Amino acid sequence: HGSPDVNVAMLITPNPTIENNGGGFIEMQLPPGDNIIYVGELSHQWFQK
Amino acid sequence: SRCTHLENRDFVTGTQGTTRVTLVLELGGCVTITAEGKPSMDVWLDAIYQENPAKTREYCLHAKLSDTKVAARCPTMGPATLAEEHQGGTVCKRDQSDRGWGNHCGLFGKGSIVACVKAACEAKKKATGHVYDANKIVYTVKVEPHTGDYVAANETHSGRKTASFTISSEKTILTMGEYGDVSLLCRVASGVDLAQTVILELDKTVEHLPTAWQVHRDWFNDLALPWKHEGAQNWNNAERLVEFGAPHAVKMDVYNLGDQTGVLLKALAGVPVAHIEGTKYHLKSGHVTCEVGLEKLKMKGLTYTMCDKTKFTWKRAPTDSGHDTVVMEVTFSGTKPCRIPVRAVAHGSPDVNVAMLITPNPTIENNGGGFIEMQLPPGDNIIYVGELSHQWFQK
Amino acid sequence: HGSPDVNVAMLITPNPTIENNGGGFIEMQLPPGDNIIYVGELSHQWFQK
Repeated sequence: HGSPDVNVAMLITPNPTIENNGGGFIEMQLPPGDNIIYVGELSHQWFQK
Repeated sequence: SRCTHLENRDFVTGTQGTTRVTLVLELGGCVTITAEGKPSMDVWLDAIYQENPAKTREYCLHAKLSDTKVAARCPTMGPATLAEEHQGGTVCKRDQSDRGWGNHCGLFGKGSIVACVKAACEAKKKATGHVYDANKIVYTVKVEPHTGDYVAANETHSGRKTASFTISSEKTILTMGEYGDVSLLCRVASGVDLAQTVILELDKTVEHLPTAWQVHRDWFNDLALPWKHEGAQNWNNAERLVEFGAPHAVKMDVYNLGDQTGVLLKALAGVPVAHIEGTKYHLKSGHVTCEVGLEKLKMKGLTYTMCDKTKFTWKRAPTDSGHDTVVMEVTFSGTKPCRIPVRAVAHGSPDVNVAMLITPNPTIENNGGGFIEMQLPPGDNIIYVGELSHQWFQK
Repeated sequence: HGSPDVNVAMLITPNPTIENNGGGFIEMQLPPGDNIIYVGELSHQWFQK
């Protein structure tokens, strides 16, 4: 929250993709505090910890 | 936004992770809640009242006296008596008058005399007290989403919702139109203690007076006026408004102390007013703490394209809100719906956006949008709504 | 009031029942303070003391 330029997401799921019959589940780690998760233009507030 | 209508306004802000917010709402106040990724909300305690509270005593402010009767006996004839001396609803005084041949007695001496009057109360001259039951008192809370539409105080915002709370029903879930659901947990037990409160009512139909007062129970119970229970036929201590003159021969005058309303009103100056609306007895001052759940709220218009930067004009130029924020309203002549490209820069630094928006994701809908409230740093700034600009000196 | 999970009613009337031609009167003891009495979904506020 406040620094829209720095990506702070550490992905556990490798190269997330939407296959013809799968994909979509993502697991990631975020730093403590208020963050906003973006999947393209889709967004979600997230307070970590 | 409703909160912009009053001077008493607070701003509550939830940061990253903040999903719940605890507020202390006060009658006459208003709270603007803002939170990252959530549409902003205006919340306020609107009323505190109880319908048909229990009545304690009724007091009489102006006695209506009638049917004065006097009985007198000569010095050797024994006690004077009247049937009224034993009836309720009469005030009597027994005394002795000087008698002799001049007023037809055989002896010159003291003779028994008794005078009585029927005592009632003038129509609409009562002062009645009412007491609250914490279990029946209702607290009304209103919520209004920030929709980018400005509505004046005499107008009704279509998105405003109302929630009522009693001690036995502390939680409500409200559906804020397309913004999602908001949960409200307000605890009436956290409200005003009413043990020593009495709502005093005179004649609520009098035009140049408040309809009620909030007074202390001990003061009310000590009023030196005739009193009775609602429903009772007669008054206790009616003698408090009646005086008897010294007797002379076979007569004794009865005096009425007049209307005590003026006397009471002097005592009531400086006492807080209350209000009665039909059967509802309202407090005009009070507070309650609520917990607001924001997790189910969603913003509107995030996937619209940006509005054409060339089609904005000012309907209401930027103006000081009185809450250290700037309010304004734009008109858009392009195709709707779309996101409004708003920003502001400090004079001399065109690269840094310094605008902190109160209004969430400003958009021009097919039939709304355009009102924006923001905060700017002190000094000279320039507000931009696309290519539309406006100078603004903050402070 | 505030603890909907704990039953605080101490019944004087044993196994209250509605018979074909009787039942319905109940006498109970409650702890001091604000309580809510429930007879199924029927409820009633009760301040004890």
